[PDB]
Amino acid sequence: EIVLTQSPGTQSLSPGERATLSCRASQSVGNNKLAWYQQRPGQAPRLLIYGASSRPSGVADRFSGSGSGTDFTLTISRLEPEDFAVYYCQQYGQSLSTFGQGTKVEVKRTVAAPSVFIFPPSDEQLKSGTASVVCLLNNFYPREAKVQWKVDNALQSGNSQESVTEQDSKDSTYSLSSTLTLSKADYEKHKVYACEVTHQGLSSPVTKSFNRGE
Amino acid sequence: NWFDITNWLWYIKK
Amino acid sequence: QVQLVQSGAEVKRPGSSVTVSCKASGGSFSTYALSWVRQAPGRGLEWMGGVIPLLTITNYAPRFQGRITITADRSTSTAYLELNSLRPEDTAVYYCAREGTTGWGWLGKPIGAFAHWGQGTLVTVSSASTKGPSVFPLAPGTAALGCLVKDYFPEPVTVSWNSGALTSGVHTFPAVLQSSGLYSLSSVVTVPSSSLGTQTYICNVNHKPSNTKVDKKVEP
Ligand SMILES: O=P(O)(O)OC[C@@H](O)CO
Repeated sequence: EIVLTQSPGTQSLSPGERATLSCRASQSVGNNKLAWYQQRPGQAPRLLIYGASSRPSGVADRFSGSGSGTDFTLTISRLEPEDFAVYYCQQYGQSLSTFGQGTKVEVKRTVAAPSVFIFPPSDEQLKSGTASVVCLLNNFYPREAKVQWKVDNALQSGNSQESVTEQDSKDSTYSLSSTLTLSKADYEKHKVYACEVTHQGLSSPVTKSFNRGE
Repeated sequence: NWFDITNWLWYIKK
Repeated sequence: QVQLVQSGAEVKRPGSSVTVSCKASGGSFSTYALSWVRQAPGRGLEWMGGVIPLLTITNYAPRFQGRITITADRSTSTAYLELNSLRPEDTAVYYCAREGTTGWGWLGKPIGAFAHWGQGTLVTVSSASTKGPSVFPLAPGTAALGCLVKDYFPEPVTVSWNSGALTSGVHTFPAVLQSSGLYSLSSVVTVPSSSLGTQTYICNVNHKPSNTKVDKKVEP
């Protein structure tokens, strides 16, 4: 099986900058049967390059493929706004076709610390016997961020879930939401609910908290 | 290479 | 122009078998290679296998050999993917893809690489039953407010604010799959603090499978 390595898995680049994406094969790819695809969230993949360097009609000529053997490169001469997306290489030089794990090309912008908000459970939800506590980390860059829940200063584990938006098309930031879930009965055993946030843009962690009932 | 089969078909049909 | 149209999303029980269909129009169906590629949520593309309809010759990735069947029906220009013994890790968007051609129309020399893609079919492997969400407020310089759309199945839900009049500063997060097997989704928006007394914020939530259509006013 030919393993295709796309490293790095993410590139942060400025609008208008040149991009070069590497795809290395664990063994020679027969007849240069190497393709590149673009994929945007919620869309099917789109063929950009086939046979290492051939470009289908309709594909912008700012995309070019090069390389042979084990060493392949996708070059984007100048990043347009729509070029920030995920790129996959694929080899089809053996009956077993394989894909690289993809490289996300995302927009580099200035560092932005998260703006943090915490939300107690609603009265409506509490009536139903469950408590969801929500923490919002809004409009931060770069994407790496961490949230920790503390309940009466006890570090929580296993009772939260989080998810992250796609990079904002307008200001190139990310947001993250984390939800802590307890039964109403367990929620009512504790006073202080806190979420603690770390990020490159913060010199020290930010904690937002509330006291249950107040 | 399974991937080559349709090229061969195309050729021999031409 | 070649068009590939797939069958609709389907929820499947663990251990069951799923059949996904892909109906082609334009170009030649019988003499071009049709493949299936899947994408698990938040993960990469994986080639599963393919068929060349004229010759009834299949080609499966070793990882799926013994668990999949790909067939082609020339009378309807439809290709089929069978995937058996389903497990949660088979939850994915399944794509059919046809190789491109050079030229110069859609009947030229084949290129092997996948130029033509179906719209995808979401197969969700789950024991859960259809359930409508509850919609709870996230009550509010800059203030944040939002709605928590909790405990629904299957995907998707959609959320707008003020019937679509409010989009600036709105962030609607990807759903999370809870231990219960039900999804939860949060949508938030930031607004000026001064606007809280005077402007109304309503999250419009739509979950079509349960016919849950809720407009929740979020207030301090
Ligand atoms: O400052 P660095 O080393 O990038 O750390 C970022 C990390 O703290 C985000 O959670």
